[PDB]
Amino acid sequence: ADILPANYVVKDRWKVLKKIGGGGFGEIYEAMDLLTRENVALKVESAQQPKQVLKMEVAVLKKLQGKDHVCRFIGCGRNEKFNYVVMQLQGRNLADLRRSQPRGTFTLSTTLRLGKQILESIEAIHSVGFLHRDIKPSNFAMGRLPSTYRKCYMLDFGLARQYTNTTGDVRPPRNVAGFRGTVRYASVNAHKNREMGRHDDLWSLFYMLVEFAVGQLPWRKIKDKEQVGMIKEKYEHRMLLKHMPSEFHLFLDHIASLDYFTKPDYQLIMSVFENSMKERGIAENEAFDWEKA
Ligand SMILES: CC(C)(O)C#Cc1ccc2[nH]c3c(c2c1)-c1nc(N)ncc1CCC3
Repeated sequence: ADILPANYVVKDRWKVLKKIGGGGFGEIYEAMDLLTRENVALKVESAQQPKQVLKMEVAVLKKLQGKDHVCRFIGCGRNEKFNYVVMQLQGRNLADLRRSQPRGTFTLSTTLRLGKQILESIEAIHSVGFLHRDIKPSNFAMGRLPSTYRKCYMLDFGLARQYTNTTGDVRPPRNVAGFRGTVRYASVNAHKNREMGRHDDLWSLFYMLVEFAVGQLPWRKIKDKEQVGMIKEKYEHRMLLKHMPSEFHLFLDHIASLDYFTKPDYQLIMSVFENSMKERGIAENEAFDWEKA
């Protein structure tokens, strides 16, 4: 029931090696580029699929070309059986890398430097008029080249939504919007089925970095969406920072001040990470936790 069988060739050029990801809305393959001779990521959507989402993912990926933390766009197309996009192949995701660490915790020096890169990628997608709406560790992957192995890449625009109109204006929010993303790193706004904003992507970043540094979130054992929302709604969030750098209280306070309409202060949040590093003498050139160094 896979859309492409192994050794299937797309457009006489990309040869399927194996499936590397799957879900309701399509599949991702590692393929060999019979022209450039590197391997690539080949993401496919069944032609017959009711909700056609790939066309928007490709539009977002093309808008982001030239930005750091973005896969290179190789090709796309359309035929009677499937839509596809070919993109740069990336490596290990941050969820797998976090689980591989002894206590499921990154050093502050890894956490803060990933934070800078993820924040850059969030501002980037926001700058072309889209919300990601499923910011989570498994959607960020480290590079797999000498030129990219300390670079973090933003994946999966499958749940993204344009928050501007044709003419650059902020769109009206729907009075109710069904939150369809991952429970653990969802904002209290998303839990309430409110229209998501730029601030909700930065809430997801906040929860990710607490989990990175501390090794857990208070609700991690609870999978039910409506229970997790009720736990978050009451949780004293300044408790989450007990063992985090104090400069995180600026980040929390800022994103708590934001609504759907307000452009976030990305530079305020960047300065939290940069001041946290400077305080501790963390350098940018440091080993990540998962490297031999
Ligand atoms: C078109 C766009 C940007 O929206 C997308 C997307 C995308 C969704 C789901 C995915 N699952 C995986 C990947 C992936 C990508 C993946 N992608 C890449 N390029 N390298 C490596 C991997 C790791 C293997 C698993």
